[PDB]
Amino acid sequence: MSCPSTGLTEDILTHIGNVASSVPVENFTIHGGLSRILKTRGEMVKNRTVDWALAEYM
Amino acid sequence: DDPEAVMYVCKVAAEWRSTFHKDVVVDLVCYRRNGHNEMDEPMFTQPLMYKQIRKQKPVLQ
Repeated sequence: MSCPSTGLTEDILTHIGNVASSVPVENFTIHGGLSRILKTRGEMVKNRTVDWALAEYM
Repeated sequence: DDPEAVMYVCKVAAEWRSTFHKDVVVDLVCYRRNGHNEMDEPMFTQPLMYKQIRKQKPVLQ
């Protein structure tokens, strides 16, 4: 028995991060405090770094 | 939100327990003015309930 490597190619990770750091429906209004959280998620995603919340999405 | 009925219900329950020696339940329907914790944000999940809450007077007034 053996286990394949669990890594992923980079473009999949970038696509997941970009979707996770935004609101993908039109006409939807969100709280300010939540807007800062999503913006910080994008901050990390563009720098190629993940916090604990982003790893669960990925 | 009407204290003068709360007092009567509590009095009646106290009399029932002495007269019949059974259990009795009193339900106080109210609301939660702040979030679950003092340092908490309740608008993330219940926006319209708390929009309605911050337009309502306290009972003491």
